[PDB]
Amino acid sequence: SMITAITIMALYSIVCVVGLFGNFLVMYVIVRYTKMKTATNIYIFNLALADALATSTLPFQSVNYLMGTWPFGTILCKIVISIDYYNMFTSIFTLCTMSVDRYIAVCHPVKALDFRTPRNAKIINVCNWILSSAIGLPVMFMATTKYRQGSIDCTLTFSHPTWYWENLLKICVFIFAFIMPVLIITVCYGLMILRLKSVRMLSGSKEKDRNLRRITRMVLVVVAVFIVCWTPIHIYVIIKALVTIPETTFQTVSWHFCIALGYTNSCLNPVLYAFLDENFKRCFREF
Amino acid sequence: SMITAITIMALYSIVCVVGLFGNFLVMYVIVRYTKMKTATNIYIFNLALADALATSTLPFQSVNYLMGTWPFGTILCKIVISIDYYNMFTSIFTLCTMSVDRYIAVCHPVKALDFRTPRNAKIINVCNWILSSAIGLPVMFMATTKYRQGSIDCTLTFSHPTWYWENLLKICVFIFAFIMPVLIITVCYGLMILRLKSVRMLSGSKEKDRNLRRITRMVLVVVAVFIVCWTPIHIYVIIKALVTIPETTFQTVSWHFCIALGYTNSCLNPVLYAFLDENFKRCFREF
Amino acid sequence: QLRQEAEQLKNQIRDARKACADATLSQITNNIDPVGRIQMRTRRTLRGHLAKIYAMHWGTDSRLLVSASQDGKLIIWDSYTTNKVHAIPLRSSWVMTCAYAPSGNYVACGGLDNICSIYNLKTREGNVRVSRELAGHTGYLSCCRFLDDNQIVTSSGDTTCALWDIETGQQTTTFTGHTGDVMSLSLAPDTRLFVSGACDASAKLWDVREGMCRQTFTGHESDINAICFFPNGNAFATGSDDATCRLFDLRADQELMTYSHDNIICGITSVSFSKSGRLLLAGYDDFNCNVWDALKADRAGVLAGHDNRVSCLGVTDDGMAVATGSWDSFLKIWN
Amino acid sequence: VQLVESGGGLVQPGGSRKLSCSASGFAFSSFGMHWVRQAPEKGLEWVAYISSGSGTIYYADTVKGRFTISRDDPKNTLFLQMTSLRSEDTAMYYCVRSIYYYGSSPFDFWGQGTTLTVSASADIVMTQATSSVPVTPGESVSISCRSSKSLLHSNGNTYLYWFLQRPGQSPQLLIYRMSNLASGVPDRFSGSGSGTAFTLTISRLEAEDVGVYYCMQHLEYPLTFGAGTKLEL
Amino acid sequence: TLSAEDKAAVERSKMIDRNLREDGEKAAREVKLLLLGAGESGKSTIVKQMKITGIVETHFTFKDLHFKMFDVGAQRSERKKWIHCFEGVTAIIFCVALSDYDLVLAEDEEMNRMHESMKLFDSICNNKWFTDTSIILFLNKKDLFEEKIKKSPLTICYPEYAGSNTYEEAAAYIQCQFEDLNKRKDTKEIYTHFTCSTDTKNVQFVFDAVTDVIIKNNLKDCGLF
Amino acid sequence: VQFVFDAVTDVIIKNNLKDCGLF
Amino acid sequence: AQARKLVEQLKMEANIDRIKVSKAAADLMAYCEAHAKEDPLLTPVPASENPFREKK
Ligand SMILES: CC(C)CCC[C@@H](C)[C@H]1CC[C@H]2[C@@H]3CC=C4C[C@@H](O)CC[C@]4(C)[C@H]3CC[C@]12C
Ligand SMILES: CC(C)CCC[C@@H](C)[C@H]1CC[C@H]2[C@@H]3CC=C4C[C@@H](O)CC[C@]4(C)[C@H]3CC[C@]12C
Ligand SMILES: CC(C)CCC[C@@H](C)[C@H]1CC[C@H]2[C@@H]3CC=C4C[C@@H](O)CC[C@]4(C)[C@H]3CC[C@]12C
Ligand SMILES: CC(C)CCC[C@@H](C)[C@H]1CC[C@H]2[C@@H]3CC=C4C[C@@H](O)CC[C@]4(C)[C@H]3CC[C@]12C
Ligand SMILES: CC(C)CCC[C@@H](C)[C@H]1CC[C@H]2[C@@H]3CC=C4C[C@@H](O)CC[C@]4(C)[C@H]3CC[C@]12C
Ligand SMILES: CC(C)CCC[C@@H](C)[C@H]1CC[C@H]2[C@@H]3CC=C4C[C@@H](O)CC[C@]4(C)[C@H]3CC[C@]12C
Ligand SMILES: CC(C)CCC[C@@H](C)[C@H]1CC[C@H]2[C@@H]3CC=C4C[C@@H](O)CC[C@]4(C)[C@H]3CC[C@]12C
Ligand SMILES: CC(C)CCC[C@@H](C)[C@H]1CC[C@H]2[C@@H]3CC=C4C[C@@H](O)CC[C@]4(C)[C@H]3CC[C@]12C
Ligand SMILES: CC(C)CCC[C@@H](C)[C@H]1CC[C@H]2[C@@H]3CC=C4C[C@@H](O)CC[C@]4(C)[C@H]3CC[C@]12C
Ligand SMILES: CC(C)CCC[C@@H](C)[C@H]1CC[C@H]2[C@@H]3CC=C4C[C@@H](O)CC[C@]4(C)[C@H]3CC[C@]12C
Ligand SMILES: O=c1[nH]c2cc(Cl)c(Cl)cc2n1C1CCN(Cc2ccc(Cl)cc2)CC1
Ligand SMILES: O=c1[nH]c2cc(Cl)c(Cl)cc2n1C1CCN(Cc2ccc(Cl)cc2)CC1
Repeated sequence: SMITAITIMALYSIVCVVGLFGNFLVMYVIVRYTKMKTATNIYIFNLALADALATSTLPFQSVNYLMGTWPFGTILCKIVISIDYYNMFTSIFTLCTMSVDRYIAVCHPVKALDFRTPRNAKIINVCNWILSSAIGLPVMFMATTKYRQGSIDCTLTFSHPTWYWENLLKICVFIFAFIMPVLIITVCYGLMILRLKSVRMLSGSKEKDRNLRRITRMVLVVVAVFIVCWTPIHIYVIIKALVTIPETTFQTVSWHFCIALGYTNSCLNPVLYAFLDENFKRCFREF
Repeated sequence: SMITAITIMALYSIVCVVGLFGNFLVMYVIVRYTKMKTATNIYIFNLALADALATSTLPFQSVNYLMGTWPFGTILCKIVISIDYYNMFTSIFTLCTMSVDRYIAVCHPVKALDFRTPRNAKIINVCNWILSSAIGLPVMFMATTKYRQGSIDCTLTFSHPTWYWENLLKICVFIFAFIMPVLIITVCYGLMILRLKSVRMLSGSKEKDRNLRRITRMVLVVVAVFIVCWTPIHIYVIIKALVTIPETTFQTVSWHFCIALGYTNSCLNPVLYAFLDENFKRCFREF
Repeated sequence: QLRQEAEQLKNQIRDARKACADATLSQITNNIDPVGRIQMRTRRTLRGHLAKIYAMHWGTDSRLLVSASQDGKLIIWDSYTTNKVHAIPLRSSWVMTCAYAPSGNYVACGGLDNICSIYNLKTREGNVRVSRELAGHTGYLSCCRFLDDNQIVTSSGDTTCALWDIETGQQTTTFTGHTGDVMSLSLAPDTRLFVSGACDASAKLWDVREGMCRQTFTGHESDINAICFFPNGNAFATGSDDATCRLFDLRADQELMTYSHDNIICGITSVSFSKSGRLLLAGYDDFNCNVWDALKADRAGVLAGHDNRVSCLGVTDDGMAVATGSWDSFLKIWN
Repeated sequence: VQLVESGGGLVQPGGSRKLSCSASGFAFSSFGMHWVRQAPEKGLEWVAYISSGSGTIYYADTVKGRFTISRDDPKNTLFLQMTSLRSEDTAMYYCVRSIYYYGSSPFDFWGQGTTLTVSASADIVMTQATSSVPVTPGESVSISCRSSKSLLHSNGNTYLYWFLQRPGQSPQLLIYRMSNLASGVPDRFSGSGSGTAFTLTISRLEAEDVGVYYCMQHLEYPLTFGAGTKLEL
Repeated sequence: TLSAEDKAAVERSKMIDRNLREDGEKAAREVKLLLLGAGESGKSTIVKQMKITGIVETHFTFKDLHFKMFDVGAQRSERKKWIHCFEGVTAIIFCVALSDYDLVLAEDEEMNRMHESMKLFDSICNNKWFTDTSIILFLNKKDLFEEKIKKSPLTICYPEYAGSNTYEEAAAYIQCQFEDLNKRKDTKEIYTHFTCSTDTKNVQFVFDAVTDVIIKNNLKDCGLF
Repeated sequence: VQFVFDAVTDVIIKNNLKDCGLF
Repeated sequence: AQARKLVEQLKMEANIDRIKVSKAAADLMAYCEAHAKEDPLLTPVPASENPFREKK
């Protein structure tokens, strides 16, 4: 009982600390030194901002789990749920946009000359935040606080019929956050790896082949982290929706662990995208 | 040359006349006699309205092809293109909503009691029209007229880069008009057929078996008409966008035949849905 | 012996009825000119019942009317402005009759629950609550009419009728003798006597004060569903399930006239009279309300427009309008 | 049926005060509520109205904005919010229940009144021509009222109500719509007359009828009262 | 045009309209079941199992579905006049007892109560008001029927039955005769369930039959039937 | 000019990968 | 008991001073002719006098 609560609290605390530290460190490196002079750095900045705002709502979940109720109020409940659902889609669509950017940079160079500019990257990022606002605003409306068994609960209330709109929201979030992003990232990076294999520069030398292995390994690490992190929470939500399961301590541990993995991807993406990047590595070596 | 033009004009004229006659006849039968007292009548009326507007935008396309230019003006170009895309998605989403309605009616009767009401049908229909407006407004803004080879062309205009937004719009129209509706209709009607086979009432005597046969035949006719109508125009647009194939007379004939086959579903939805329904059949029998 | 005596006495009564009649009413009333085609247009359409209406009753102020529906509602209507004045939720949904008091203070209702509910409308609290429940009928109540604010006659499906005191709560006078289910009752203007028809194809005229059967009228072939006094009070028309209507005179004590046509084989749900009494209005199961000329047995008009079986019909006291209730949940006012 | 008001006492000018009126023994949710004010040595004056279900709200033009009227049906309490009070608001406030349908008797029941003392379309003008009439018990008494606009509406109803306020007691309704007597009023009172000229006749004058008589129009908002004819012995 | 009192009356009428629409929707969700049978069938026992003068109304909620059951057994009046009220009913639950055939009413002309139940079921099934209304048939006192068919043969009541003494064969024969009493098989399903002393098994069968009726009504509403 | 175009394409691919930072 | 009561009631019904049906017919026709003018159903009423009117 107590051991489980301490374990869950420690897990959420470690995930929140690592995520906030990584996000603010990446944003500080981008703003103070890089000055956002390149489109890729703009995408990394938007990704870090989205991950920071998504990770910021996690101590509210910690307080909700510890106290068993929501004492903050209805307005802050709306704000926190809206920021969570907003920045999850913002982070995922920023990942998809960076995948499309790398695909265009590799496979279609002449089109990448027009495509890869600061102005176009700013336009596509503004479109990404607006498309995230599309899902964010009605969630901000629907979210309220309900009095259940003497406890305030911070949750989404759906208009009648509740089951139809609730499961429609679950299906839409599942499809647009899992089915389309995994397919876009997988197809774009697969065709990217095939084109890189087609390139003559990368082949024909031992060190250059080792560099090609490094790039392929980095791509597979990114895709594997994305799939392995987002897959269990989505499958678990689908199973919980379809099949009612009896309340067990193992169920609570599995639920919180899957949520922790989902936020863990938003914590570990700045490490992969920023620190392993060559330009930021040169910035750390120079400074 | 002349024979091809006469064939194309006759094709568009026949499709438009039969579609308008069927849609306005269904409108007169619903409004005059039935007066929209049930949810199914509301859905059939919304299909009639969307198909009527989609077929009404067709003679302007015929005049555009026959003259070889656009003399109507920029504002009417915007209005007609926006109404065309808007009512295309409205009709397709209304077909999907009727498939979901029949699925909930057969498989989940207790929740069909709550779900199948006139108020809920009005709410879901208004949501469908708003989701169609979500693409109706930007297409309205984009549509301009371009002076090409001495001829005015009524066409969409895309911000730089043109290729990215143009192919993104083609991919989104292809996915949301083909991939998701075929999945929704096929899964819902397949589960519906399985549940109807499970029903003890439909099985047993030869007459009730024949009635179940008739119902399954109706379902297969609906699914087959939807697939056969909307599949070739989508595949042909994908092939035309991906692969530049040389201009021939056969390309023009195939392009206009695929457009007419796409509008054939909007033309044939009155005969398929309203007339075949027993309640309307009784209404025609009495009055 | 007793049965043979009853046969002899009824044969003597039939012989007296035969000898008493000399001239046919149609032959005497053939001289008067016909009224002609009477067309009545709908003025108001009342909505919101959402269930099968069974009974309506006009008030004496000629403006308010009560209506009884199967959803458990009595709705009291303002007929001029179409607004709803009262909506009384009922304890038992199954209801077959409702009466509006002449003063307007009370509303009665009844049905398959064997209980007659009296509702006060002029309470100081402002919510229409149950004032008095009559209880003691072994059959379903079929009709109730307010003779006075304290006394009410009800007919029941145990072949019995009763005169009840509302303030006491006990039944005062019990009327017994019918062998079939008494389906309706009508009050004369003086209110001294009332005739009621039953499912033995007979109607009986009962004096309230005496407590005994004053008269008995036979001649129908099927169950009598409706009965209504004339404005003078010396005659009353009956409607039955044998697709015929009849007019019976109290003093003559015989069948005056029969209203029937060959095409209509369906029953007569309700009958009523105009202020003059020249026109007899009757709703049938053919989705229509036929207006017959009472003195010549000819059809004067047809009221079509209800989409289900017309169940009840009422003419207001001044006679300006006629309100019909049908099973399509629409109350229609014809002027 | 009972209405009692709370929230009285002395108020400083420019302050704020929230009155609450609690109802007992009737269906509060079905009655519309009226706030009426009375000056210490002057006649009555109408303040505000809220319908049942809070669908429409009406105010007098002098009290527009400063005064807010609300109601809570599960607790059966009428709330009046007063902000930026002025020196003319030193009045006794009454709550009135009123129901509106064919045959209803609105303005039938009056509250008890909470005192508040502060220390530093064309408006139909109802005209009480007289101010005091000395009467003897037994004679028939005539009271005249006049209007600035014809109160005879096209439906046939004349919206004139007759009220009696006894000295030291709450006012009671006497006559609604110039012909019908209120429930609980003896047949000593009768109303008659026509457009612009109305008459209240008290035949067989009896004790406890001494008071102040008010004629009220109810044709259109804002409601305007009469001056008030007082009788004495 | 309208005066203030007239506008307040219109507002009152609109509030009454809102209340009537809400009550109409709440009544529309409710499933109505009409209960019929003889007095000796065991209506009170099965009503007490399902729970745990005039109309007896039983309210129960199974699987978030509201059931109102109307027992009309108290009335002695002629059924023809008040039977039309129950036209809008989802199903008729008709209960009879299998052990009724040995029991004989105290009359000068010895008559079988089972044939009286057959006449009652034939009268209800062939009624013009009930053409598309399903009948849930309940056969009661199965253990006493088994003991009786062990002790006394079924040949004595009517010579037509020539089957060998078997509980299953006699029960199947009574069931198929009751199904043969139906004259419109295509438009009227008859659900026959042997009553047992289990609360779950009966209510679940009633729920399944009501679910089939709601499926039929939804298919007729969509327009396939 | 095909060899020159291929070499320029390879240089642009290398520059895009360096700008992204995969090298 | 019941049969004797039925016979007594039938005898009571028989002993009634039945008047001639022609007099009742004359009274009925006189009542109808006298009240024929008053009836709004029998004789049409102008719309201004009519309380039920068309509403725009
Ligand atoms: C849609 C509503 C709810 C939120 C909108 C957030 C918008 C206003 C904010 C959030 C993130 C911001 C972007 C963050 C980073 C950059 C890179 C900088 O070099 C140009 C501005 C730009 C591109 C910002 C534009 C404005 C921006 C998109
Ligand atoms: C823009 C593309 C990539 C993704 C679009 C998906 C999102 C933005 C859309 C599609 C379906 C929409 C949902 C449809 C139905 C409802 C129920 C309603 O009561 C609240 C809004 C809500 C919950 C919508 C939220 C936003 C939504 C989920
Ligand atoms: C989201 C877009 C694609 C529309 C999809 C509509 C259909 C496929 C979805 C939306 C709402 C869903 C229903 C929501 C809730 C339940 C309760 C569950 O215990 C049984 C399935 C059931 C009844 C679902 C069946 C499928 C369903 C009707
Ligand atoms: C399944 C639906 C919902 C989403 C599918 C998204 C992905 C898998 C689709 C959409 C756009 C498609 C691309 C369209 C055009 C090309 C150019 C061609 O020379 C290589 C394949 C390629 C690159 C396609 C690969 C698959 C693709 C990337
Ligand atoms: C593919 C890898 C990376 C991820 C696999 C995720 C899925 C398949 C796993 C991870 C968590 C698992 C769930 C953990 C807990 C429970 C509760 C138990 O009472 C039913 C099974 C259920 C619901 C499991 C189903 C399978 C599951 C959802
Ligand atoms: C120019 C047009 C296409 C723009 C869109 C018009 C929209 C707003 C119109 C077109 C179809 C209309 C619906 C058609 C049918 C009904 C059923 C009726 O009982 C209630 C109104 C309702 C639900 C309408 C609501 C408004 C509606 C959705
Ligand atoms: C759940 C389903 C209905 C969601 C469908 C969302 C569709 C209709 C929305 C979401 C993304 C939108 C696209 C986003 C951006 C642009 C660029 C703009 O210059 C042209 C319109 C266009 C191409 C939009 C067209 C409409 C669009 C495709
Ligand atoms: C960002 C998410 C939401 C949508 C991503 C859509 C991507 C997968 C689509 C939209 C625009 C498409 C590009 C548009 C144009 C061309 C030119 C063509 O000759 C080769 C394929 C290519 C290069 C497409 C590749 C796939 C593409 C990049
Ligand atoms: C956009 C498209 C692809 C969405 C399609 C959603 C379909 C595949 C899903 C969503 C809801 C699901 C249904 C939800 C509930 C049940 C009840 C269960 O006892 C059997 C499976 C069944 C019947 C599911 C079948 C598959 C299902 C219909
Ligand atoms: C399976 C049925 C229902 C639909 C089949 C649709 C597809 C496969 C068919 C229908 C129209 C056909 C196209 C018709 C015309 C041309 C132009 C020609 O120069 C190249 C082949 C091409 C491009 C065909 C390719 C195949 C095609 C796209
Ligand atoms: O459900 C609840 N109740 C919550 C209550 C609070 Cl107080 C907060 Cl702060 C968050 C809550 N949440 C969700 C909100 C959305 N996130 C992201 C997410 C979305 C969909 C899927 Cl499939 C997986 C992850 C998870 C937690
Ligand atoms: O292309 C053009 N030029 C057009 C020119 C004019 Cl003047 C008009 Cl009015 C319409 C035009 N159109 C399209 C617009 C969209 N419709 C619907 C549609 C979309 C995609 C697919 Cl796959 C199938 C059908 C087809 C015609």
